[PDB]
Amino acid sequence: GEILEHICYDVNDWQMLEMLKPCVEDGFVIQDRETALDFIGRRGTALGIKKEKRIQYAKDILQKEFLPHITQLEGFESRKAFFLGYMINRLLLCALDR
Amino acid sequence: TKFNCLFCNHEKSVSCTLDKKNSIGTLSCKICGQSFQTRINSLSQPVDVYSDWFDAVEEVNSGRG
Amino acid sequence: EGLVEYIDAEEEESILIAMQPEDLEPDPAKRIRVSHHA
Amino acid sequence: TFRFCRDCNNMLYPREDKENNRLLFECRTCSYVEEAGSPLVYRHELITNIGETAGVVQDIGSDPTLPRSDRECPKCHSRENVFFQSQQRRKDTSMVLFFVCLSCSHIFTSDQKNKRTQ
Amino acid sequence: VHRNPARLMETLRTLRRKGDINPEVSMIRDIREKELKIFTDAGRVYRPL
Ligand SMILES: [Zn+2]
Ligand SMILES: [Zn+2]
Ligand SMILES: [Zn+2]
Repeated sequence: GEILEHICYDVNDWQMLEMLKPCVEDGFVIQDRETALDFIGRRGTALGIKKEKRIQYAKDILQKEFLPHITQLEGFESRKAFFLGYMINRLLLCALDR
Repeated sequence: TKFNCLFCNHEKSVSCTLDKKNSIGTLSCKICGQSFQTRINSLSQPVDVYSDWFDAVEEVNSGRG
Repeated sequence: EGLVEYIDAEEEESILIAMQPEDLEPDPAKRIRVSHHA
Repeated sequence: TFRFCRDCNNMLYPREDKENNRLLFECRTCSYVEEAGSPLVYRHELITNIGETAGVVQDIGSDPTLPRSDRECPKCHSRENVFFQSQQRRKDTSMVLFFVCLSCSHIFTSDQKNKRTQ
Repeated sequence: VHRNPARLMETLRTLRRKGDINPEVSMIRDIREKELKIFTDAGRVYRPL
């Protein structure tokens, strides 16, 4: 629900929720932060251990590589989530032709 | 279906088979004969099975099962 | 004093600009001028 | 209309109860279940009449960009109005314009055959 | 986010006109999208009016 709220601001517009339903359906498999970080780190393996000094590497990549301009600190990582939600909202609006 | 192995330390000796109908990932090496089985999802990939096998091996070695 | 302001490309989308200082505010030789509908 | 669990803040999958012969919303994560208020499950709206009038705010009429008009408002008979087109952009959308009155902030369609509240 | 976009935009415009803020900054308010954008990066083309 928090992800949907971040993606879609006005709950009245049900079209966005209908279009995003497959997204949440496929993402329902993941429910833990550690699992998400491990899955992100699965690709681009460089002879490393996902559970050993790779979760921190993925976290650092997310802190820096993902939206570096908005911030470069781990104190407040919610800004990246809000920016991603805004980006997805714009993409959905463009797709809907509005 | 080519990945490294830990027991025999041989590169590209590992093959992973993903049965999505049964949702089972089986990893087998063609040299040392080691076989491992795990639960997988529709979005699973052979890298996921390899990571699960490595984690299981680490847990067994540590003896913290 | 704020008499003149700098406007970029993006801001022009949210402002209305008059052609001449006193034409849009208030012998068929002169060129036809667009009526001040705004 | 789509709602959430209201307890875990999560989506609810639809299911059919043949014993009760009813459509029920429940999430497999928890045991929470609810009865659908209305029989709405899926909708695509290939052609949609909503979303053309979006972004309206209290100070909408104060925007210089919006073009003015002197049409008499149906209710308060206020000539001053701001007129715009459909917000949605499409190659088949109609050219019907919408007029907003500063005095009452009421949106009415330019069409005369049919009167639209919004 | 801000709840009174009109007042904030008016204050920013007044400050920029007075000279407190560098005029090169560009402020754009879109009522339709209800979005306020402020640009200060170099390489932006602007003209006086
Ligand atoms: Zn082997
Ligand atoms: Zn629930
Ligand atoms: Zn009116």
